[PDB]
Amino acid sequence: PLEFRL
Amino acid sequence: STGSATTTPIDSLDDAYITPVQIGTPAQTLNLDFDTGSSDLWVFSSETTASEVDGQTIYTPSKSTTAKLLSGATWSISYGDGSSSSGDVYTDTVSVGGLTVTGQAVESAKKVSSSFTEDSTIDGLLGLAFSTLNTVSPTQQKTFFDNAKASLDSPVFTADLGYHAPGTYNFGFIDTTAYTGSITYTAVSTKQGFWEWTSTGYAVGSGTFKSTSIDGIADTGTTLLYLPATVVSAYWAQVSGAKSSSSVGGYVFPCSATLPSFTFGVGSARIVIPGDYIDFGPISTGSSSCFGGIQSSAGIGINIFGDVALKAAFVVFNGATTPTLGFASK
Repeated sequence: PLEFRL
Repeated sequence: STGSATTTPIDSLDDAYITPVQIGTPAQTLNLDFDTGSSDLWVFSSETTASEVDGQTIYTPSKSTTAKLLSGATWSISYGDGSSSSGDVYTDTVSVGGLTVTGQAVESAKKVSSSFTEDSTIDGLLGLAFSTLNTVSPTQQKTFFDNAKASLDSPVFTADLGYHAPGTYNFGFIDTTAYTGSITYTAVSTKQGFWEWTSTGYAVGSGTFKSTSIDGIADTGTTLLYLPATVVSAYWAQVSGAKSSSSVGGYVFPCSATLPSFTFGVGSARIVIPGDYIDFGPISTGSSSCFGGIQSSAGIGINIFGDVALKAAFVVFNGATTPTLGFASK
């Protein structure tokens, strides 16, 4: 999975 | 001026979706990950450290006649992923789906983290959050969407992500063809620079709808659905064998289980995510333990409506001077 500007 | 481009999942899990984009003159076509939760257009490039590129397609700015160094200018970005990227910055002509924007900031990777290097199908990101999040120094840049807005027929793009299948991103218009019934629009808060909105509650399967305000961001650049621990515990309570694993780091369930659907509220409307969307397959090759698509937000600080929720809907990002978020069924 990916989680893009946190 | 409008633009449609087809967007394609990178694997059978729909971890992410790539869209072809034309950069440079003549065009170099790179496959970018459209990211409504960041604000940087960054690409693998002729300056990227060679031990950090795989079989990504690189952007060679010295072969573009439209390409110009933005002298002194510089970027650094970090993701919820823990993913990282940095380098220097060009302006160049960028085209998506026939919509052209000239003097777009194209941020050229010198460095790139391992997570990006091992992902051969993604050549870079195209950020479509609000420009306040852009990372370029000393002079902050605007996003592709922001540069197009004025040229657009409507200052809007839609996302229409496929389950196990291609989809579409349109710019400057709404394909009334693409959804069912009505679009329900809801207020967006820009204050943190996200497509941040507030959901009106949830149901699990055929269960009662609980009206409760869930604040989070529409993020095409996140795979999964991230919801408060309360909500996420109620969902997996309905799946026999499901448990939060400290080893794997989230809820897993036996692969042979049936997954209830998940409903969330936008205003008086409801979007149902079929349970099949929530299956993210064996945690390891061969395992009979499968990774769930709804996970706890407790450790992020923010709830994320990622691709698991967005691909159940037809989604409008209304970039007007009071922005809104529309959802329809499809």
